[PDB]
Amino acid sequence: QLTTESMPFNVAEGKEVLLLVHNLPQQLFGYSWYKGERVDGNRQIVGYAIGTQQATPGPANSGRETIYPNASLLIQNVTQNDTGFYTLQVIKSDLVNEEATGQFHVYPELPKPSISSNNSNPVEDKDAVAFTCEPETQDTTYLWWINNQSLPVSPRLQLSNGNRTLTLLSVTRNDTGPYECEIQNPVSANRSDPVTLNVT
Ligand SMILES: *[C@@H]1O[C@H](CO)[C@@H](O)[C@H](O)[C@H]1NC(C)=O
Ligand SMILES: *[C@@H]1O[C@H](CO)[C@@H](O)[C@H](O)[C@H]1NC(C)=O
Ligand SMILES: *[C@@H]1O[C@H](CO)[C@@H](O)[C@H](O)[C@H]1NC(C)=O
Ligand SMILES: *[C@@H]1O[C@H](CO)[C@@H](O)[C@H](O)[C@H]1NC(C)=O
Ligand SMILES: *[C@@H]1O[C@H](CO)[C@@H](O)[C@H](O)[C@H]1NC(C)=O
Ligand SMILES: *[C@@H]1O[C@H](CO)[C@@H](O)[C@H](O)[C@H]1NC(C)=O
Ligand SMILES: *[C@@H]1O[C@H](CO)[C@@H](O)[C@H](O)[C@H]1NC(C)=O
Repeated sequence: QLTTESMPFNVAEGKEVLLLVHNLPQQLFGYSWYKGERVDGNRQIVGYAIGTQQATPGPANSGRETIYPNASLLIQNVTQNDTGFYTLQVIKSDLVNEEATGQFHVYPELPKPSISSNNSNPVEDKDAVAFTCEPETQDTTYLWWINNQSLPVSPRLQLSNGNRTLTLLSVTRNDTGPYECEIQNPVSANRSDPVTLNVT
């Protein structure tokens, strides 16, 4: 049961991903890595022939891919477009083909976000000011930080636009504190400048 493992599963842009191979048969004739779930000649990335110990790039090669004698495929200077499935073809000594599949995801290196307010001078007795992390990004998870702690879940803490927008239904002067926003993707995360609440 040939299997493939992508180490790491998630990779930031510009780094490299190494695909490992397990349960490799004892008798082998050659390997081949193809872009996509289907073994097709046009999608061949690289091939290796144990008999002649020759490694030859395929039509889909871009110079960033190298094949090791242990069937491991190394891709350097990865990019977002590389996110997809990869299939390994193993040719046994008897030339009967055995296939396997693997995948990995590429994610951007997010920047520190920013916060904007729809009201800059909250009314002390009550107000419905709204906060939002403006630099919207895909497949990102938003976290709101208040007073150096996670937001206390309460109905007064409304959320919108998924939860990229945080609205305090009823503000109070006791709510004064540092307001900070974080974005985290499967690979990286850091926070924004803490905004303050104005009252007197
Ligand atoms: C395969 O060979 C490369 C280069 O020596 C190495 O980095 C990698 O860990 C090896 N993988 C396995 C499963 O042996
Ligand atoms: C990585 O890819 C980018 C875009 O082609 C290029 O500008 C950069 O020089 C490459 N870096 C390396 C070490 O190959
Ligand atoms: C930290 O923020 C800076 C600038 O916004 C950005 O270059 C970097 O990708 C971020 N690093 C992490 C681990 O989130
Ligand atoms: C703007 O701030 C005021 C403060 O009371 C609030 O009533 C209103 O709902 C907010 N509108 C938006 C789009 O955030
Ligand atoms: C408080 O702020 C610091 C950064 O200034 C941060 O490292 C720390 O995790 C925060 N503490 C809590 C409980 O969130
Ligand atoms: C924000 O939206 C995401 C959607 O997956 C959810 O997982 C998360 O629990 C939400 N956070 C809050 C405080 O509602
Ligand atoms: C505000 O915080 C102070 C802390 O001593 C507390 O005594 C007071 O009851 C709070 N007022 C309201 C309206 O929550």
